[PDB]
Amino acid sequence: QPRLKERYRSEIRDALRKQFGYGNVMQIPTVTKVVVNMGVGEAARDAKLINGAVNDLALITGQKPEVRRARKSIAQFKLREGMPVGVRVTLRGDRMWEFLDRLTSIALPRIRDFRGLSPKQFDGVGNYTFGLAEQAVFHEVDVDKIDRVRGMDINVVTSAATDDEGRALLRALGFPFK
Amino acid sequence: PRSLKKGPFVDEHLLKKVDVQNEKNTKQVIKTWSRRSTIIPDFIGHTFAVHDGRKHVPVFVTESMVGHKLGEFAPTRTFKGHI
Amino acid sequence: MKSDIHPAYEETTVVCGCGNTFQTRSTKPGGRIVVEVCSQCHPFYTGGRVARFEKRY
Amino acid sequence: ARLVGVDLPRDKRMEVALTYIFGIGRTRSNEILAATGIDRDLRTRDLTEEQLIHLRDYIEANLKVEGDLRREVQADIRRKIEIGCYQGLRHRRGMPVRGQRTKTNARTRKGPKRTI
RNA sequence: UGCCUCCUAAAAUGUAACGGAGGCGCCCAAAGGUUCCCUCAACCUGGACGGCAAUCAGGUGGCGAGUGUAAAUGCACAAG
RNA sequence: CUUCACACAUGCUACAAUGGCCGGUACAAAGGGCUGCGAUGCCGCGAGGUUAAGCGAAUCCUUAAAAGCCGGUCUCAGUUCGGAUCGGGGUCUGCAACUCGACCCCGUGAAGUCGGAGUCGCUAGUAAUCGCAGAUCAGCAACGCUGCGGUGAAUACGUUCC
Ligand SMILES: [Mg+2]
Ligand SMILES: [Mg+2]
Ligand SMILES: [Mg+2]
Ligand SMILES: [Mg+2]
Ligand SMILES: [Mg+2]
Ligand SMILES: [Mg+2]
Ligand SMILES: [Mg+2]
Ligand SMILES: [Mg+2]
Ligand SMILES: [Mg+2]
Ligand SMILES: [Mg+2]
Ligand SMILES: [Mg+2]
Ligand SMILES: [Mg+2]
Ligand SMILES: [Zn+2]
Repeated sequence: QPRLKERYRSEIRDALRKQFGYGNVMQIPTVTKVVVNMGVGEAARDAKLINGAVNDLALITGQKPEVRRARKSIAQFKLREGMPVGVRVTLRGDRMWEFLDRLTSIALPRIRDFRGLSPKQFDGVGNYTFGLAEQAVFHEVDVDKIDRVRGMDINVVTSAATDDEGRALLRALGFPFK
Repeated sequence: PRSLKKGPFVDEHLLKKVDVQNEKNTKQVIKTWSRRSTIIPDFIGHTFAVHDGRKHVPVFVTESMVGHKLGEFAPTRTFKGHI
Repeated sequence: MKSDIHPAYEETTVVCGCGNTFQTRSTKPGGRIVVEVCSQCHPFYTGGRVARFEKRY
Repeated sequence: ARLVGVDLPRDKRMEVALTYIFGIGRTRSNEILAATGIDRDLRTRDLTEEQLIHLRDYIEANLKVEGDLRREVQADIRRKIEIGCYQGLRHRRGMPVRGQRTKTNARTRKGPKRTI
C-alpha cells in the first residue's frame, strides 16, 4: 500500500467536501493518469534515441515507454512521416501514486534554484502540466549510464471540473506553488 | 585587495552616496566610475552604471557575481567581427 | 506484455540527511537511495540604500 | 583492474598508473599510496585485491574523480557564461580567457589556420 | 494517331472539331486473402529546448483529412 | 597603445634514452646592496610570513652556480616526452591587479614523432650547450639587451661556380 494513496483517502478525500460544497462522494476529484514524455526532436538525424530516451524513463517511472511516430512530414525539421520523434510512458494505479510521491518528496525540490511551480498552468478543465529542464533529479539514473541531457514535461490529469477545484486537489497532494 | 590579509576592496566614495534614502522608498541607480571595486556580499539586488570608457552600462548584481570586480560586466572593446 | 520487458521494480527505503524517512517502490538497485534534502528540510516549504552607509561609517 | 572506473593499464608502476584517473595527478598519487601503505615501486599486475580495497575508499573521503569533477569543471565554465562577465563573453566566442595575446598566437583556443 | 477520367453532351445510353483540362506503357510478396480493433484534418487551451507547424494532455470537431499512381464516382457502417 | 578571419620577422620551449625523474655529491667568474641586502631560528607542502645578527662593504649579505661525476628507476610509448590551454585555491608589490602584473600549490595534458621551396650563423677557447649578475625597476609581461665564466668540437682539397 503506497503512502500517498492511503493519505489521499485519509484527509484529502474529506477536506474537499468542506472546501467545496459537494453533495455526493462520487463528485470528489482524483488524479486518474500521469503522462510523461520526452519528445526527442533531435532523433530525425542518426536515430539514436533507443539507448537514450527509452532506457531512462524505464528507470524513472518503472515501465518501458512507447516509441511514437510522426503524423506528417515537415521539411524544415528533416522530419519524415513514419520516424521516431517522441517517447511516452503512461502511469496508472499504484505506479501513479508512487511516482507523484517520489516527485514531490525528493525529485522536484532538488532543481537548482527552485522557487516553485506556476499555479497558472491549468488548461481550463483541471488538468495540470509542467516541464523540467534536464535529465532531472531522479536518482535511478546516473552519469555513468547517460548520454546528452534531455528534458521532459509531465501531464497530470484529474477528474476535477474547473481550475481551482483541481488546484486545491494538488495542493493537498504536495505540489508547491508560488 | 587580492590578498587574504587586507580583506576585499571597495572604494570609499562608492558607499556613502546615499544618506537619507531609508524613508522615501527609492532604489536609485549609481552613476559610478569605480570599475575596480570588488562586489562584496552586501550589494545583493542593487544596481550600478559602470563606465566602460564611452558610456555607462547598467549591471544588476543578482547573487552569483559576488566574487568578481565591478568592471567585468561593462566591456570596453567593441568588436562586431572582421567580415 | 506485462511480462519480461519492464525493468525490475521492487521495494526501496529512502532516508534523508534531516532524518525524514519513508518506504516506497522504485528501480534503485538495493534499496539504497540517499538524498540530502527532502520535502520537509528545504526552503519554499518552511521559509533603503543607506545600508551602504551603515557598514564602513 | 578497475579502481574507480578508469581501468588502469597492465604492466605499469603504481605511481604513474594511478595518474590515468581523471582527477589524480602525480602529487596526489604520492599521498594515495602513502596513507594506504602500498609501495610506489610495484607493478599493477601484482595488485592484491585486498590492497585495492584500501584505496577504493580513501578517494571518496578527500579526493575527487571522474563525473563529479568533470561536472564541477563544466559547471564553472557554464556559470561564467550566463552572468555576462568578461570571461563569459570570452568562453562563448573561443578566444583565450586569461588575458593572452590575440594578435600573433592563441592557436590552442582556436583551430589550425583558417586561410582567408 | 492506341488506352484511361472529367467538361462540351442539350437531367437514360450515344454524340463531332488541329474544341477545353490532366494522366498511362506501371507499381505491391504486401500496398493481396481473412479475422479483430481504432477514428481523422483543422481550430482552441495548458506545456523544457519548441518556433505558424515536430511529440504530450484536455476540449471542440460528422467528415473539411486520407486513398501507391490522373480525374470522376465512391468510402466515416469505412474501401482511411 | 594588450583588439583578431589572417600574413611576415626575431626568439624561447619542444618533439626525448647523448634523455625524463628521484637521492647523494664537487668545481666558477664578473657584478648589486641604506627609500636597502635579510644571515640565523621559527610557522608554512610552496610562493612567502614574522623575528633580527652583521654590513655603506676584498669584512656582511646576495651565494644553493647549473652542466658534470656516482646510484636507483622508467623501456620506445603521443609515453613518467612535451607543458600550451582551462578549472579551483593562494602569496607579494602597489591607493587599486576586471579590461591588463609576475610568482606558487592542486587538477586538466593541446599541438608536436626533427620540418617543402627557400634560407641563416660560425675558422678555436670559436660554433654548440649550461647556469649567474647587471642596467631601467614599487612590481613585472626579462624567453629581450649588455656583460661574465663552465664544459668544448668538426673540418678548410681548393678558387671552377653563387
Ligand atoms: Mg448523357
Ligand atoms: Mg438527353
Ligand atoms: Mg502524353
Ligand atoms: Mg493484411
Ligand atoms: Mg483497411
Ligand atoms: Mg606597442
Ligand atoms: Mg619547513
Ligand atoms: Mg598528432
Ligand atoms: Mg614531465
Ligand atoms: Mg619516438
Ligand atoms: Mg674569419
Ligand atoms: Mg627588477
Ligand atoms: Zn530532510
